Amino acid sequence: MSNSVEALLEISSSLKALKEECVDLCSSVTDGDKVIQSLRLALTDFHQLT
Amino acid sequence: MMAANPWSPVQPSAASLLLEKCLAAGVLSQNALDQAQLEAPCFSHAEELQRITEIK
Repeated sequence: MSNSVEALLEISSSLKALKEECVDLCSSVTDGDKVIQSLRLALTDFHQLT
Repeated sequence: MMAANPWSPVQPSAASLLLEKCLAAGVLSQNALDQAQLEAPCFSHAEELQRITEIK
Protein backbone atom coordinates (compact mmCIF):
# COMPACT_ATOMS: atom_id res chain seq x y z
CA MET A 1 0.00 0.00 0.00
CA SER A 2 2.67 2.48 1.03
CA ASN A 3 4.57 1.82 -2.27
CA SER A 4 1.51 2.35 -4.47
CA VAL A 5 0.58 5.59 -2.89
CA GLU A 6 4.14 6.93 -3.37
CA ALA A 7 4.06 5.90 -7.10
CA LEU A 8 0.81 7.90 -7.66
CA LEU A 9 2.25 10.99 -6.09
CA GLU A 10 5.33 10.78 -8.36
CA ILE A 11 3.47 10.31 -11.64
CA SER A 12 0.92 13.05 -10.77
CA SER A 13 3.74 15.48 -10.24
CA SER A 14 5.36 14.55 -13.54
CA LEU A 15 2.16 15.14 -15.42
CA LYS A 16 1.60 18.51 -13.87
CA ALA A 17 5.08 19.57 -14.93
CA LEU A 18 4.58 18.45 -18.55
CA LYS A 19 1.19 20.17 -18.93
CA GLU A 20 2.73 23.44 -18.01
CA GLU A 21 5.41 23.08 -20.65
CA CYS A 22 2.86 22.32 -23.33
CA VAL A 23 0.56 25.45 -22.77
CA ASP A 24 0.96 26.62 -26.47
CA LEU A 25 0.08 23.19 -27.81
CA CYS A 26 -3.24 23.00 -25.97
CA SER A 27 -5.09 25.88 -27.82
CA SER A 28 -7.95 25.67 -30.63
CA VAL A 29 -8.16 22.59 -32.86
CA THR A 30 -8.16 24.55 -36.06
CA ASP A 31 -8.65 21.93 -38.79
CA GLY A 32 -4.92 20.82 -39.13
CA ASP A 33 -6.05 19.50 -42.52
CA LYS A 34 -6.80 22.94 -43.86
CA VAL A 35 -3.41 24.35 -42.88
CA ILE A 36 -1.58 21.67 -44.64
CA GLN A 37 -3.58 22.22 -47.81
CA SER A 38 -2.77 25.82 -47.79
CA LEU A 39 0.86 25.09 -47.22
CA ARG A 40 0.86 22.74 -50.06
CA LEU A 41 -0.33 25.45 -52.43
CA ALA A 42 2.19 27.99 -51.17
CA LEU A 43 5.06 25.62 -51.62
CA THR A 44 3.99 24.55 -54.93
CA ASP A 45 3.75 28.23 -56.10
CA PHE A 46 7.07 29.00 -54.52
CA HIS A 47 8.69 26.22 -56.41
CA GLN A 48 7.10 27.32 -59.67
CA LEU A 49 8.19 31.00 -59.16
CA THR A 50 11.73 30.05 -58.27
CA MET B 1 -44.91 -12.22 8.43
CA MET B 2 -42.19 -10.12 6.92
CA ALA B 3 -42.08 -11.94 3.62
CA ALA B 4 -38.33 -12.09 2.81
CA ASN B 5 -38.15 -10.17 -0.39
CA PRO B 6 -36.75 -13.07 -2.57
CA TRP B 7 -34.78 -10.45 -4.59
CA SER B 8 -32.62 -9.13 -1.64
CA PRO B 9 -29.06 -10.07 -2.36
CA VAL B 10 -28.55 -10.94 1.23
CA GLN B 11 -30.51 -13.96 2.38
CA PRO B 12 -31.37 -13.90 6.01
CA SER B 13 -29.10 -16.06 8.22
CA ALA B 14 -30.35 -18.62 10.63
CA ALA B 15 -29.07 -16.30 13.37
CA SER B 16 -31.10 -13.44 12.18
CA LEU B 17 -34.30 -15.54 11.87
CA LEU B 18 -33.67 -16.82 15.45
CA LEU B 19 -33.10 -13.31 16.82
CA GLU B 20 -36.27 -12.12 15.17
CA LYS B 21 -38.20 -14.94 16.68
CA CYS B 22 -36.81 -14.10 20.15
CA LEU B 23 -37.70 -10.47 19.86
CA ALA B 24 -41.29 -11.34 18.63
CA ALA B 25 -41.77 -13.61 21.73
CA GLY B 26 -40.80 -10.51 24.08
CA VAL B 27 -38.10 -12.68 25.66
CA LEU B 28 -35.41 -10.41 24.26
CA SER B 29 -35.55 -6.60 23.93
CA GLN B 30 -33.90 -4.66 21.17
CA ASN B 31 -32.15 -2.64 23.93
CA ALA B 32 -30.58 -5.79 25.17
CA LEU B 33 -29.37 -6.60 21.63
CA ASP B 34 -28.06 -3.10 21.00
CA GLN B 35 -26.02 -3.17 24.17
CA ALA B 36 -24.49 -6.35 23.00
CA GLN B 37 -23.44 -4.92 19.53
CA LEU B 38 -19.94 -5.97 18.56
CA GLU B 39 -18.37 -3.81 16.07
CA ALA B 40 -15.82 -6.46 15.10
CA PRO B 41 -14.50 -5.92 11.51
CA CYS B 42 -15.06 -8.80 9.24
CA PHE B 43 -12.65 -9.79 6.24
CA SER B 44 -9.91 -7.03 6.80
CA HIS B 45 -7.42 -8.59 4.42
CA ALA B 46 -9.84 -8.65 1.48
CA GLU B 47 -10.57 -4.97 1.97
CA GLU B 48 -6.93 -3.98 1.85
CA LEU B 49 -6.39 -5.73 -1.51
CA GLN B 50 -9.36 -3.84 -2.94
CA ARG B 51 -7.78 -0.52 -2.10
CA ILE B 52 -4.47 -1.40 -3.65
CA THR B 53 -6.17 -2.43 -6.90
CA GLU B 54 -7.88 0.97 -7.16
CA ILE B 55 -4.71 2.92 -6.68
CA LYS B 56 -2.98 0.84 -9.31
